[PDB]
Amino acid sequence: TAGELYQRWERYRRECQETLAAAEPPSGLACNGSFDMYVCWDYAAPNATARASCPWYLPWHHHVAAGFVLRQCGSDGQWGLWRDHTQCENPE
Amino acid sequence: QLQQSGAEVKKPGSSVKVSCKASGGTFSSYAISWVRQAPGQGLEWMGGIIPTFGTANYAQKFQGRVTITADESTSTAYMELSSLRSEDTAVYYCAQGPIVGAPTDYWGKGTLVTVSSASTKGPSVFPLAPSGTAALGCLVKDYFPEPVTVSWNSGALTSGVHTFPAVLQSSGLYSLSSVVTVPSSTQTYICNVNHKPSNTKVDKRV
Amino acid sequence: SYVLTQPPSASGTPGQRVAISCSGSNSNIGSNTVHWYQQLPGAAPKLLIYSNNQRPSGVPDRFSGSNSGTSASLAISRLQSEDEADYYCAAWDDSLNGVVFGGGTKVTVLQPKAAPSVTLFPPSSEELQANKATLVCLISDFYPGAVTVAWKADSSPVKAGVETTTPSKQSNNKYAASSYLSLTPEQWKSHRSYSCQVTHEVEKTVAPTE
Repeated sequence: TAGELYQRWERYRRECQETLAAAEPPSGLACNGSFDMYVCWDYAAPNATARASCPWYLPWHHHVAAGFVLRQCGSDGQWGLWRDHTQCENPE
Repeated sequence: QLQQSGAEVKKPGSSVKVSCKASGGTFSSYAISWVRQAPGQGLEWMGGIIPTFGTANYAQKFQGRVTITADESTSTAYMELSSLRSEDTAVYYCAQGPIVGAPTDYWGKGTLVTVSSASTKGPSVFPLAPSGTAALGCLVKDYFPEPVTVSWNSGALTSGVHTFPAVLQSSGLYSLSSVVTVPSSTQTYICNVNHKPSNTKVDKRV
Repeated sequence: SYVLTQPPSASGTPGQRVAISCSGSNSNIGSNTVHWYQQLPGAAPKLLIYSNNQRPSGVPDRFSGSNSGTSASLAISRLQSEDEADYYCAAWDDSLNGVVFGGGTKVTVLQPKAAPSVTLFPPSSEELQANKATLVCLISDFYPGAVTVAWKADSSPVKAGVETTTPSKQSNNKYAASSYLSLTPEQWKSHRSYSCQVTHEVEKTVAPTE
């Protein structure tokens, strides 16, 4: 039921949060470790594609558990505009 | 970030289905929630659905009225409202989000649904200002539905143009008026009014 | 069907803290985290604070969320002009299904008080000719935006049959309202005069004739 899924989302962050709070920023320039509310992201290497685990709060998790959300990091080290959501979602 | 269907006018006891059209890709993954706002009032949650997963979610009190569904291909999620009401006159936004109960950072422009028994009708214009500056203008009377665009002199007259929002007097009919402010000074002034729904345009002098 | 935002409105002065409380029951705020949306005139709602005082991209630390134990609170700790808007708090509800909103709170910032300008027009000749008559009283540039309108048929008697709009904020930093009185060419031609009296914040009256 919706209530349960929602509570689970509420957990997936406040987890991403404390990791991010535990995590100390890289030496060189990198995209901020941050919570976009959908997936949780690592600090990203400069000018690289960041890989994220398929979120667990997401139903149909286990199908996609191994999968990744690919999101590119800027030249600057600014987080890019768009996300690549697949391996994390394919219920069919 | 989602383009909705566009305004709707419907009579009570009827049904309207408005569309929320998402990104060609990146669609099925997130929850789509519908919220409505009656003009001048606060938000009301209706329901939400993860487009490609399970069944839609709803709130109580819409019972057998709102149906939220989604389509695989067109990557659009529509929603339908039956047994329409005046209390249903509002604007309907579709906000994207991670899950159904969760908050939404991505909204749409919203689609306004007006509901009244009033028939489609064009206005009638009357010259104002029998007339220390000068104030003149045109009264646009008894039309429906909104809006009406009011211009001055085939355009190119604005400075001092105030158009007052329409009053709804309860015939079901809307009425407004526009005023140009000016120097008292021989130049002929004519207001060009337009109401598209009834396809009625008028030019009348002063 | 509403977690009550305590406030229909709340005031504030630039550079000071403004707090909007939102009360609830234990199936909603007690049992979950409260969100906060900012809607602007003519605009769609905008996510301000999600999940108990966390924030999304590009939202200054000015805004802050509160406990949720019984009622929550939003705190805008240094005010601005662009901060005047509707603010709707939100939470999921355990007892009865999905999310519920609050009544919202329009927040106010403080500018100079203006004096309403009313122009009053007689029915057009061309309209009278149509056997309809409308007196039209227009009101502009009055802050704050609350005005009341009293119509009078000839000398004193009051008038029931009118229709008045609401004080819309439009154009430049300010509000207007139009008011119509519908009469018949006889009721028109039958009175010594007519008065539109706009009372705001004091009294102004204007009087066409015939």
